[PDB]
Amino acid sequence: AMGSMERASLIQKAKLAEQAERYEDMAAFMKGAVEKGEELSVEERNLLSVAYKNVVGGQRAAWRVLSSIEQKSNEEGSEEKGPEVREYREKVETELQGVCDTVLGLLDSHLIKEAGDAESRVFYLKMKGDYYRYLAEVATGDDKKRIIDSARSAYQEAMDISKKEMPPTHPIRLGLALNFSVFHYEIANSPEEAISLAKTTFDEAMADLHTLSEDSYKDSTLIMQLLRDNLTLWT
Amino acid sequence: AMGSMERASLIQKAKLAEQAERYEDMAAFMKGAVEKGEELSVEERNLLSVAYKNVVGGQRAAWRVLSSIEQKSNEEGSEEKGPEVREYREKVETELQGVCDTVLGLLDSHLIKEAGDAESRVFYLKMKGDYYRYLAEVATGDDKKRIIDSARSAYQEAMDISKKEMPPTHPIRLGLALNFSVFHYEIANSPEEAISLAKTTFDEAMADLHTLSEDSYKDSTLIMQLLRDNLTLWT
Amino acid sequence: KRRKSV
Amino acid sequence: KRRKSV
Ligand SMILES: COC[C@@]1(O)CC[C@@H]2/C1=C\[C@@]1(C)CCC(C(C)C)=C1[C@@H](O)[C@H](O)[C@@H]2C
Ligand SMILES: COC[C@@]1(O)CC[C@@H]2/C1=C\[C@@]1(C)CCC(C(C)C)=C1[C@@H](O)[C@H](O)[C@@H]2C
Ligand SMILES: [Mg+2]
Ligand SMILES: [Mg+2]
Ligand SMILES: [Mg+2]
Ligand SMILES: [Mg+2]
Repeated sequence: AMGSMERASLIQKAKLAEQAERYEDMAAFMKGAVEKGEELSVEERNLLSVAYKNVVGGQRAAWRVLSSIEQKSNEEGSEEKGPEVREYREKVETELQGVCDTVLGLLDSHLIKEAGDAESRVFYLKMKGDYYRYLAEVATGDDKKRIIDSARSAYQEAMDISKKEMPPTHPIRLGLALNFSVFHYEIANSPEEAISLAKTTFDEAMADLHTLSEDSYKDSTLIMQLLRDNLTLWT
Repeated sequence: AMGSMERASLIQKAKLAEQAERYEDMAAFMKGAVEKGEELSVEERNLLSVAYKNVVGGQRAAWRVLSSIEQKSNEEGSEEKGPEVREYREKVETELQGVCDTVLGLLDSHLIKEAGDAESRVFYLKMKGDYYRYLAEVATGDDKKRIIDSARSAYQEAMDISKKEMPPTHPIRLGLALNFSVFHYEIANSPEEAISLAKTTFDEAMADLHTLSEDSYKDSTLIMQLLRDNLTLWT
Repeated sequence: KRRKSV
Repeated sequence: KRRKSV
């Protein structure tokens, strides 16, 4: 598929697609690079995450627009407009699930198993939690609890390694905690745990800022501000 | 393709895709509606134009980013980075050309030939000029002059009908003139003609505003302001 | 204001 | 400021 292009060319192209805001192309170039079978560097894992986060973020935003329409069509006094809204929300939903499944497949074949350093292992497990969480945002049936639990288990393993192996200010640790806190708040119906996790994470990071260079400080304070934005919204 | 979906369902879905900012889906739904073979209403022609204008506007903006990179890679003192930038600009270029060709095909099979009213005929010919103009923005070879002349001929036929059959304030007439003026300025190397056309169009519209209702006035003054923005940029 | 994720 | 088209 991208099988005949050199890994470095795929990487170069993914960077060009990002510059061009062509995130679907970016994701396909990164998928091809992962499929070459070599581990990803830090910068390459970032590219992979950015590409898919943008693709799925477009699909999730569209799904929410369509979901909200579909719900309004189901309220008392609404005209029957036929199956179209449901069908089209399903179409977008199916495409979004396919993207989640593609990323989860890349993580399982074979990113996670070959990731030995904390920074790589936690990064990929956070991705695993994030894409199960996007599956949970749309899940409505028999498997919903198991999808939620898959997101939980992945975030939890990433939390456990990050706590042991990374400083409290590490951006990956902070972003992981931010997302696991969102998972608690809006997926697992645990707003208390979400608040507690965002607070503890923010405070432990504040206390370690003194160890950092100016650039590291800026990196960490940026995600800390996201934790604060959520705490402000939720309290 | 969209062959098994009802025309009204395609139209309903195109409107939902627009709300969801899913312009590729919107365009495919509108293509399916055109392919049902019935003429389009005013609102439906608008949907068709919006869908493709957005799709191609994304591809054109990406092509310009990639073109500018490719040109910088070809300046004195630039490191050879290999074929990737050119290949990827070509890939985006080819996709953009395919979209232009799809729209031009819909216009030729059989929108233009069945469009008898001025408002429909001028609308579709303006689209024909616009999509040949997007082809001309990327054309570099043997056919470039003929592509430019195809854009010119389509805009010219639309100008001639619009002058005879539509008031000077009609939004379609104003938008046609705006785009044909852009064609003159940046495709045909005729900035004088571009300026003259934008000025004359603006002035003739100003003089007819008095005939309009408040809503029509707002509609016409909006595109007139686009003519003015170009005149300000170019003079 | 939508909650933040990263 | 890019020229306008519609
Ligand atoms: C899998 O989790 C990926 C991520 O959410 C964990 C935290 C953050 C991640 C993504 C991204 C590549 C995109 C947004 C940022 C920013 C905060 C600019 C970065 C990096 O620059 C950070 O160093 C860091 C890796
Ligand atoms: C083929 O040419 C299509 C077009 O450029 C000619 C002028 C304008 C067109 C497109 C679009 C559907 C999108 C932008 C506007 C706006 C100005 C809102 C409209 C309509 O609302 C106008 O009534 C009108 C048909
Ligand atoms: Mg009713
Ligand atoms: Mg390893
Ligand atoms: Mg050099
Ligand atoms: Mg007819």
